[PDB]
Amino acid sequence: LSQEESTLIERATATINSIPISEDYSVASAALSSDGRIFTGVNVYHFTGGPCAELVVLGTAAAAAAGNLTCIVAIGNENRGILSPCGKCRQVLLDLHPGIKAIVKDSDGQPTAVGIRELLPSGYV
Amino acid sequence: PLSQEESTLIERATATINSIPISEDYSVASAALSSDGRIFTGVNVYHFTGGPCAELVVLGTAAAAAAGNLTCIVAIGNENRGILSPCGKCRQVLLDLHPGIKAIVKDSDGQPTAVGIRELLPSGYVWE
Amino acid sequence: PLSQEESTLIERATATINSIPISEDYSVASAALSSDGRIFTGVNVYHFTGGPCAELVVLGTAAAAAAGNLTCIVAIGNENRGILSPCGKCRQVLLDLHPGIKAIVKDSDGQPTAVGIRELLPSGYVW
Amino acid sequence: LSQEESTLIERATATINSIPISEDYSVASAALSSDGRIFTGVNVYHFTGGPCAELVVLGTAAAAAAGNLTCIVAIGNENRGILSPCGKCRQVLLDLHPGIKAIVKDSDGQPTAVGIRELLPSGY
Ligand SMILES: C[As](C)(=O)[O-]
Ligand SMILES: C[As](C)(=O)[O-]
Ligand SMILES: C[As](C)(=O)[O-]
Ligand SMILES: C[As](C)(=O)[O-]
Ligand SMILES: [Cl-]
Ligand SMILES: [Zn+2]
Ligand SMILES: [Zn+2]
Ligand SMILES: [Zn+2]
Ligand SMILES: [Zn+2]
Repeated sequence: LSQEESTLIERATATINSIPISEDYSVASAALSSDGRIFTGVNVYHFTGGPCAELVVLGTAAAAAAGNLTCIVAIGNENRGILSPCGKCRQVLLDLHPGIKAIVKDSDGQPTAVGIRELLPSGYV
Repeated sequence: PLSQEESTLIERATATINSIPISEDYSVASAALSSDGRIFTGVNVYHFTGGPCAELVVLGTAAAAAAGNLTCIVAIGNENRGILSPCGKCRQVLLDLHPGIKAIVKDSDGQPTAVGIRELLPSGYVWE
Repeated sequence: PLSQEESTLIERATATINSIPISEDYSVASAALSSDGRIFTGVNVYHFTGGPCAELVVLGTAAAAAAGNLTCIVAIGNENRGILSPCGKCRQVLLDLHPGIKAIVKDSDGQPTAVGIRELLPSGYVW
Repeated sequence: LSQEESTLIERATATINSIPISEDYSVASAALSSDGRIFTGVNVYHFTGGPCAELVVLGTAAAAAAGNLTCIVAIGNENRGILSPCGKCRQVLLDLHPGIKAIVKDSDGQPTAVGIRELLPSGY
């Protein structure tokens, strides 16, 4: 991982570890913008489709007029570490920030940043 | 009429949606008040898979800050649409996660008014 | 009191959920009535990404049958939970796609009653 | 594809072509259960997360106590043909029917059945 990738992991980790343990708010995300800012958020769990942390990040970035996001990561509570984006988040990320990379674990459990398109092969169009 | 703090929510959400490019994806801003005095903002993320409304982005932003219970929320539309009542999905999430919250809606006169979330979902479904 | 058709909806949704294995993923059934008199049923698909409630599965089932306008809907929970009021998300989709629809809910005395969808979303969201 | 798989495409195509053209009801899906039954459905578009056709199929199959679904396909209206499942559907399919395959188009535009895990690499 690059310096900025490690930094996103640290920011997301600090975010989730800094709030009370909760079944409603259990994952944090951090993303980097092309204009030199970092946005965080936590999920809102709900059966009607409450947003993942990544989507909260996207809305937070949009509220700040941070156009292009270039890298994103999700970190689970209780020291779970890096979580790969769920399929819903992958679709929203592909559609709204097609240039973005997401930090996921490789087969060795080692963090790596992968282009969003690679996380949705034979993508829906 | 509205309390001072309630008016501040309308101001803040109006500033937010007037501070971002006009967009079909990012078209509504929201602001909520915590019992701790802080205000949290958010903009929606439109998507057919169920991208969050602005209110849900606010909820996640407040949660990220370990906010004290939220007491009031408002949504403000782009293109100068003004106050928008929360959609049914947002109403359900607010009822379930912040049952004490009020939402700012327009009365009969088009005048801002704070209403308990329960009033916005009569015979409310209870997520157990 | 409910019409014959409305009672039939309750019976059909109840039969549907009672007929399947108890499950955390599939835990509510719904039945709706179309203006032409047909009945469509469905069960929910629970998922954190926003899997559909039974009502929405019923909407897609009716749509697959070119059912047109739906006039009444009800949801019934598993394990003899009985009538459940539609959640806020279902209310919004129902109002938007079938504005003429009523939902069966329990009134303040616990008695089934058919209510216009608009009444279930006061000061509703309009674009 | 196998003949059972080809039938899914036929059934989903018939379903979407049988209904009035609509912006709300625009995709049909068909799935095969382990015992050979076929279940169909159409989407319900809504900004709050109305279900894709696949999820309607999942609830339809569940209503019939179908158990495991082994194959699924989505067909777009207006002769759009096979549509790869979106990321949301991929996630639900993975979680509720991990043994399932989805029919997608290959490089030559020809139908191919792919395991759901391959459609969500490094899957959550
Ligand atoms: C890694 As996730 C559950 O926030 O899509
Ligand atoms: C007023 As709304 C579309 O953010 O629920
Ligand atoms: C009564 As319901 C959880 O199907 O909206
Ligand atoms: C191919 As789709 C829009 O039903 O996931
Ligand atoms: Cl959703
Ligand atoms: Zn996600
Ligand atoms: Zn909403
Ligand atoms: Zn519902
Ligand atoms: Zn889909």
